[PDB]
Amino acid sequence: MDTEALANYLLRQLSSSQEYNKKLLLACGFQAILRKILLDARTRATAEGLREVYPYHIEAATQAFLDSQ
Amino acid sequence: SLILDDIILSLTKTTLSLLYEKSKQYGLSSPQLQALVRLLCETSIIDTVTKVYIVENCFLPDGYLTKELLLEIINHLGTPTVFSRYRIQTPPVLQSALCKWLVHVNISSSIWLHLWQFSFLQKWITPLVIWQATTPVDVKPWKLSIIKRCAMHPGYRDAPGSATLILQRFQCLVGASSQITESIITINCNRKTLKSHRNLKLDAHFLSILKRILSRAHPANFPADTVQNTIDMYLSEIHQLGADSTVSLWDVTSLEQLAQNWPQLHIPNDVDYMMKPRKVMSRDSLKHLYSSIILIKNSRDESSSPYEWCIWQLKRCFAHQIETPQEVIPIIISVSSMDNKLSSRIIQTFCNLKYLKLDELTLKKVCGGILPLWKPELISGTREFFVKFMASIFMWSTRDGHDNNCTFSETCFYVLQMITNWVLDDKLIALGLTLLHDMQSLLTLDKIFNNATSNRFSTMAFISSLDILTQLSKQTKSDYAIQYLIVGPDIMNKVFSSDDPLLLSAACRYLVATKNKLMQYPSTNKFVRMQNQYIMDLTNYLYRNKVLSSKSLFGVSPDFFKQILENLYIPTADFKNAKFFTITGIPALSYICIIILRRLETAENTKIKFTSGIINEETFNNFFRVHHDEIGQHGWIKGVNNIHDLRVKILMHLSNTANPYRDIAAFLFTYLKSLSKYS
Amino acid sequence: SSEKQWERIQQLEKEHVEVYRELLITLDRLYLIRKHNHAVILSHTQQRLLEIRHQLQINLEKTALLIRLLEKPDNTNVLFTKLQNLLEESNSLDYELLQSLGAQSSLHKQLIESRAERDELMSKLIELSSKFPKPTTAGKQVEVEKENETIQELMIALQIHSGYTNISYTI
Amino acid sequence: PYTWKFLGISKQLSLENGIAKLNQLLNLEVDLDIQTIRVPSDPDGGTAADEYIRYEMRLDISNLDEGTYSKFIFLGNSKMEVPMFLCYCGTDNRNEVVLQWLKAEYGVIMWPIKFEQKTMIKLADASIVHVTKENIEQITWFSSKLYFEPETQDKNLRQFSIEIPRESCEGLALGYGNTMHPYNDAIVPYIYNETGMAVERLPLTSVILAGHTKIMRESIVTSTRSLRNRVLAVVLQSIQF
Amino acid sequence: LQHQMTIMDSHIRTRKARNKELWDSLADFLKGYLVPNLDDNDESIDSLTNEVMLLMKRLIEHDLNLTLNDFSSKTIPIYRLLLRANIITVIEGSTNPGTKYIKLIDFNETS
DNA sequence: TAAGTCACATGGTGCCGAGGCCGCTCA
DNA sequence: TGAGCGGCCTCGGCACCATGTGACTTA
Repeated sequence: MDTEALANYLLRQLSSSQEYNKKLLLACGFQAILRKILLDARTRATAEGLREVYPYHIEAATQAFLDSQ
Repeated sequence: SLILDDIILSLTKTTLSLLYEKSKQYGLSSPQLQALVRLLCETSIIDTVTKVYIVENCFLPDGYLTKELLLEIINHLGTPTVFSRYRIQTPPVLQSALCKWLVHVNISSSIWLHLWQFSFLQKWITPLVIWQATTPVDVKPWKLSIIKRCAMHPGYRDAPGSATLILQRFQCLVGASSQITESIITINCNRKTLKSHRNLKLDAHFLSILKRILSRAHPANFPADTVQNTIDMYLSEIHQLGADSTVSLWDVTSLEQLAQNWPQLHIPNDVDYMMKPRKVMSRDSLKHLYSSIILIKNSRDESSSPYEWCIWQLKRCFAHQIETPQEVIPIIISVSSMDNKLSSRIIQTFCNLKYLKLDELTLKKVCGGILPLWKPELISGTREFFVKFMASIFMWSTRDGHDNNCTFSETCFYVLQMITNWVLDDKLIALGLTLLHDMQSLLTLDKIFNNATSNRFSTMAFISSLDILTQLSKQTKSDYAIQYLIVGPDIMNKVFSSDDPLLLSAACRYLVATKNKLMQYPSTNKFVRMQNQYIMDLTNYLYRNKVLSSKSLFGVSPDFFKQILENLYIPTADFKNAKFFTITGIPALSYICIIILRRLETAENTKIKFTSGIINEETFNNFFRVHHDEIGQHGWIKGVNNIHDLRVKILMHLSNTANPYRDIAAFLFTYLKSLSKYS
Repeated sequence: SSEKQWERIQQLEKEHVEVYRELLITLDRLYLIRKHNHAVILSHTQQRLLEIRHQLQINLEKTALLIRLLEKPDNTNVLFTKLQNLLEESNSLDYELLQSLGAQSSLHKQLIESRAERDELMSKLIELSSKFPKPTTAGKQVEVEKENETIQELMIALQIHSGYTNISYTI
Repeated sequence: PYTWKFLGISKQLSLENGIAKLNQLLNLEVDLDIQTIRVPSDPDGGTAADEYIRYEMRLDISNLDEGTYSKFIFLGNSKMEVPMFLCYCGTDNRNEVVLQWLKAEYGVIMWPIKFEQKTMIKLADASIVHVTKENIEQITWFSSKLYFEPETQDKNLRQFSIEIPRESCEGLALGYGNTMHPYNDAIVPYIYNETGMAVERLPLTSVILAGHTKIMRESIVTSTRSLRNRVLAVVLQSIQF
Repeated sequence: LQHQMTIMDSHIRTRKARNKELWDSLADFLKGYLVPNLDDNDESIDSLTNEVMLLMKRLIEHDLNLTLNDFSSKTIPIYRLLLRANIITVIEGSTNPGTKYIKLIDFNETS
């Protein structure tokens, strides 16, 4: 499932070429949010020592992220 | 054809159909393919479904694909970027279909690898970069870094499985470029997507269309079978991916290379690779000639590397060390069938009882691959060694109690072929003929070759020996001794008593040949009367029916032969002493004459069929008695009135060019004054 | 169950012919010893004639009750049909034996001539290989070759990724 | 978990000379070690011509795992039909470069080694006898597990294992008597007497010694960092002609 | 071999030639296609091309002082083209954060 | 400092339901 | 040519023993 499929998801959520580029940049930003959140989740899991992450880890990470945003 | 590029220049509906049918009949040339793809890519007035129909149905090459066609195609596979906006974007489905058509048919490897970063091309670029990587030096850590970076990159679909396939091919290819299996571990571990990627379909209807077009194309340039084999091996390379002043011999790629640097050629000590086994010239392109090149560069002696390799890989086969003792056995056979020193060394070190005990199948194969070509270096001592070897293998076969074991007979056939090779040369012919006599003595012993426990292997070896004797007797220019064509009476009467029709035919052939040789010899010698005894006994047993009146038959007086007939009950005692001592009374030739009689009845469309299942005088008389008025006018074989005429008419049909029993008919037509006119 | 009957009669007839052959051999050597005292060292030329009289007695008996069963075709006994099956499988493969033997003999002649040609070629090439003469900084060379490789690969990357419309093999 | 791949060598190659060429080719110094071991020290296993030559080639860079610790072990005896075999652990890509250099320098013929059933039993016998610094041999008992994968029609019996605990194995050995080959003399005859299975005839894929090693038909993987002398010797008699 | 015996009875130059050919082919490519398609520096292609050859020469020689500072605004599309090739390492300097040290990946290693 | 006991955290073999593609397969 | 059942088989979740190492104690 490519990034263009996520752009299709976003356009069907909101419903030419320049708006396609805008939505593609939006999909890239969404992937950046997910990657940063998962990186914070691993950082906190390694801080606690657990090999995997858990829902409370990533909930705390995303609350700390949205606190700054 | 000119219609194809005429339509191409016209395009610069009817034209499309004409191009399709002329491609399906002739196929385009490489400049024609260049012009067609150049016209198709640059314009966009042509429909895209017709574009993919063209690239899947019209592009049909005739010969080599030139480099200029690939360069022109590569110009069209690019994309508009910030440094190139004037050129229009080629449709991605057209690019993917063109790459798929490329699948259907050091710089260029990097060209195709840098085009692999395109997302839509990845489903067909991967076989090209697999097939380009043929040498370990082709791969490099920068290629691995780019492949891993694009593989683990998001936004792609086919990149994980296909790039895992690329990395698997690289791991199977180089065995270097420090370990990359953990990089494979970092990429997907599903074994499903690359499982579907490792087998690829090429639209076998289009493959058959190109097959027939290319078969219509150039003689001795892409024949159909080699094209199918090349396509099959290119697909199997994808399929089995689951598991400076002097020049080295590896880097030599063409026959032109060996000339100017033969005194500057360095042969390596990498014997296992160059002896264990493509349109590109590489190290494996000239792998066939490496074994001979070593023995030319280093003068022939029993210390060279191919000799040691053949000896070691044959000892591994004998000791059951190799898993598959059928991949290197043809290699050893091909190397050592020639090169007399190696074959003689193998014969001296392996043709004995000890290695026969270890594995008789591999010994049988190496006897088939070495013995028929061997010519000895030392004449003395070869005969005694071969008698010892044949005696050892004969005891080994006969102690088992199983008469199905045919290794002794098969190796005997091989050494008779060696004797054929020996007697083809005028020198050392006495050794070969004496060895032939020893083999005839071993073949006729009643341990394998009996009248109850049959062995057609021994009969085949015997008739092979008789064929070689007949072919030897026709050579006038060789002054061999007269005593080496007889085999003694004890073999000849025994094989006359044997009930094998092919063997009796071979014996008659041997008699015909040895009499035609013996006619210029004096009429009264030690062996002329021996041949006379042979022919009189065989004619009396075959046609005369006068066995009881003779002095002896096959060295046995007819009183015992009559006493066997006594106490031997026959249902009808009309003609008992002459019923079954003839051509129709021989055990090997009884039903054969009935088959011949039935075929003669069928050929003449006779309404009367010989109902009795035996041809004898009593049955013949009863058959004429039951249908006398029908026989008298018409409805049976013409020109026959008695049993002797029936036998002559049978002998006519055995002399035709349809049976392997020519020689018995010629024997009866030769040494019988009554039958001398039927020759 | 008929296949069991045919298999059974097959090993019975195998043991039958084996025991009859060895019985005939033992009977004849018993006659030889009983006429003599201990003469058992008979030569090969006499043992062979013993084998010959054994062979002619065997095939004479085979023909003798071949006369008994094939003279009048009853076409009802299954032994009769067994005889035609045995005969039609015996005489079927006779021509293919000699055909394969002749073809493989022609193959052997091809082996002989190919070996002679290769012996001549090896002799000539050993004679020529003894007439050739014997076989006889780089710090910046490897560096400039590495520079050449890097420059040409960068040239390939710049030609492809920029959309330049003339890709060619530039040395 | 260090898998040892075994390859035989057609010639007795001497490694104390020419290894500087390998050092120059690999741009790193290797730690070649020379030893002269005498493995069948028992009187019933032979008392003459028992000496072997043991080479321990080691691509030494760092010591964290087998990615930088792909060892090479060579064993040799000049009084044999086949004079040398090698076994190497790890998964580094430099190992096949070492094998290619060994071929192209010494002109040797190298083939992979496959173990038979009796060879695997003898290897399990060899891998418990441990040599001590006091020059004594100690049998360390391990709970073995013979593991079979038979091929039957319709895949009726895919696999079956025979687990033998440690104390039962030493009880069988003491029941047989004072012997130095416990598996071939006590364990396997007991299995044959009890269950009717001749494990030297059945398809035996691995015998697993719990915590020490688990040898297979084509590889030997050991928890211990090295391979003892008895296993190397039994492999050397395994490939003889 | 008979022919070679009859003939015989009676290198660095192409390496440097190919090096100079690659140099002049790169020069012609950059002075005719890439910079004119960039159409920057008020159509004064050679003035920008001198800096482009300086950066390429530093990249080929593997200069350790290469970074994002010496790349001008006109060379930003050229650097983006180089980055799209995936043939360069983009690593931020530990001593100077924010300065991305840039060098090509090794095209000659046989590890 | 060599050896031992300990819980601990990761490695690993075996097992099975879900589901997918394959593998002919037959009308 | 086209739908179609069945062995395969791998994903992966679970279950359990197996295992190597640091912390701590004993001598």
